[PDB]
Amino acid sequence: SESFVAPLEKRAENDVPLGNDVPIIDLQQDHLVVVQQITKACQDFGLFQVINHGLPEKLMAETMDVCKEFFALPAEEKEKLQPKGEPAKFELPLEQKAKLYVEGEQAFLYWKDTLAHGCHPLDEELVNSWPEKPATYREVVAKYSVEVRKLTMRILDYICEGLGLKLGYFDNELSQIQMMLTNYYPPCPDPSSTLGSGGHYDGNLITLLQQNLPGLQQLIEDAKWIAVEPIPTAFVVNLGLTLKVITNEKFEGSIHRVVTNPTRDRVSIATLIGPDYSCTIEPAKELLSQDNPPLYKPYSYAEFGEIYLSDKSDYDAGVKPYKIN
Ligand SMILES: CN1[C@@H]2CC[C@H]1C[C@@H](OC(=O)[C@H](CO)c1ccccc1)C2
Ligand SMILES: O=C(O)CCC(=O)C(=O)O
Ligand SMILES: [Fe+2]
Ligand SMILES: [Sr+2]
Ligand SMILES: [Sr+2]
Repeated sequence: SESFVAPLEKRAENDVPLGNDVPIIDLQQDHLVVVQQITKACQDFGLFQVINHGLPEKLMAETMDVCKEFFALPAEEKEKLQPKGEPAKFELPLEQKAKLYVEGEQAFLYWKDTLAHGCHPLDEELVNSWPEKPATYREVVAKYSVEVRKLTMRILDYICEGLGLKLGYFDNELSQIQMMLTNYYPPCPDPSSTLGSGGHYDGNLITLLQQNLPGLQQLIEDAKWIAVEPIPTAFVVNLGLTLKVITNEKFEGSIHRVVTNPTRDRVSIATLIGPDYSCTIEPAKELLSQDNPPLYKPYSYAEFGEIYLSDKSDYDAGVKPYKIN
């Protein structure tokens, strides 16, 4: 279908090499070693994996199971999450009730269905707006949401120590939105022409990604793409464009994409943590000086969000209007 054909320059080459230099960070090393290894990965790559991360492996497996079970539901059930008979778009206002979403660039569509909902804070109103089926989705994903948030806040405090910010710097308005995106990539008859997910930064602060199958790729120097090895019991940590700005580019944001597969489907679980739409984003004043002048002026997260979700002329189109010095 023409609707899914990516522009020639954005098409993935067939043989992308494994990223052997993707850091795999054991969180059960000594505290300072973990801080140093995370700091180095954040400065150099903006993407790393965490293992022995304290989130139950059984819960990771049960969550991947119920997410796969959701995408196996019949059309009559999935229609209940399609407002006015079609998938929702990633556009503001981005509601926290569960919806199925379509995504692309303005023009082609990504070879992807995404279930998305808010996860924080957990109350009856929010969980009652989640999928009704499968029966155990709400029970399992409520537990998963809380555990992934706990691990994310641990990683943000490692990041604080690495940067020389006070512990809890991000335990406020900067992390108040937790969007869980369950991504379904069905088999594609022509992977040479399509993308599961176009190249992007995550616009938010930090993302934890759970995957068990290949398809995730990262952009490194000289327009080189590498493959991010799936470790089913690990989380991939992607630093967002918001953290790039707050660290005044001391940290890299992760530019990543997902390629399609001709033979098998793939489910990934992305937990996108970041600011409320009411937030003002700027480089952390604590880190600035005459030697480290701010590279961004303060901006509205809502204003950024509208650009980020619409303009894909460049990976950092969202923050281009706010660049200074
Ligand atoms: C693959 N796409 C990318 C990343 C996830 C998915 C959907 C969209 O990202 C979002 O909708 C997030 C939700 O927090 C967002 C929204 C406004 C500002 C900052 C971040 C773009
Ligand atoms: O499916 C994946 O591995 C990546 C998902 C993603 O990048 C996203 O949802 O933002
Ligand atoms: Fe992403
Ligand atoms: Sr429909
Ligand atoms: Sr309901």
